[PDB]
Amino acid sequence: ASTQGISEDLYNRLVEMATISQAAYADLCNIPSTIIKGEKIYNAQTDINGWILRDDTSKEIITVFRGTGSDTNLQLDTNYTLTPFDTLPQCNDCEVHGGYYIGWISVQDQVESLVKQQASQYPDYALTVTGHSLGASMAALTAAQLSATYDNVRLYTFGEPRSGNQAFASYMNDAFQVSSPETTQYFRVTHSNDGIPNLPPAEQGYAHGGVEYWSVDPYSAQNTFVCTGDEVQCCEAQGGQGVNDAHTTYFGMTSGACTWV
Ligand SMILES: *[C@@H]1O[C@H](CO)[C@@H](O)[C@H](O)[C@H]1NC(C)=O
Ligand SMILES: COc1cc(/C=C/C(=O)O)ccc1O
Ligand SMILES: COc1cc(/C=C/C(=O)O)ccc1O
Repeated sequence: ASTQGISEDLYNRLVEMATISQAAYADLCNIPSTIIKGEKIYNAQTDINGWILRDDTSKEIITVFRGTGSDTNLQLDTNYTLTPFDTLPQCNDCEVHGGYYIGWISVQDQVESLVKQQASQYPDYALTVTGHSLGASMAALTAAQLSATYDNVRLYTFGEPRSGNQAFASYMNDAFQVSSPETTQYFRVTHSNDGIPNLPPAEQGYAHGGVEYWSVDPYSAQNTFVCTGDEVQCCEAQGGQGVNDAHTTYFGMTSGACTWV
């Protein structure tokens, strides 16, 4: 289906996670007041940047990754070789985008130790992972690993590439209850004709998982669509090309601009 309209509560949640993702490009400018900032995640070889955060009000530990912000990150973006996802031996025949797998391995020990430290102290909190574009694929690989280790794992992505093959997409669909929009814990958000959700091309053995939430302009709850099933539809049907204007700006927030309250 491609169903018009979402609730005000869900729209507010998508805008909150988009704000965190776009603020990750400018040292977390103007993130919600309900959030305590924890340790920085960083690797010098890959230039992967992220943070661990905590929202006591909503009882969640949030991990965010920045998208592309350097020449080194652009090199990762264009390594389209599929690589076995050996992080999860139980993910049968799962393969991931080769550049993003290097990025994930380069920060894995930091992410896992910092998440363990928070989860051990707040064992009833949910774990949420988010990011934009390259940061969205970093979030997907991270959330897959956490889902095998913890309860109540959630994933909000914005302008996400195809992160791996169909086996990886179906593992995520099962682990995140994607079979209904009423149960999903994986919200794969897209905007208008963003070109990045069309890369790598599906013909190279790549696939998306999750429920797609497609924001059409002008943006609002009533002009966001819920997209499920195998038909080409929503953002992917628009056939946008590459890094374009729609890619940069989600719910009126441009990466790193700090124009939000
Ligand atoms: C692409 O990434 C994979 C790991 O996921 C790596 O083994 C391979 O050598 C990379 N390709 C290049 C050209 O660096
Ligand atoms: C998956 O393919 C690509 C992804 C990006 C990501 C851009 C960003 O994080 O801004 C750029 C070029 C690509 O070919
Ligand atoms: C030009 O102004 C508008 C256009 C739309 C169109 C919605 C769509 O076709 O999906 C919605 C609200 C507006 O204020």
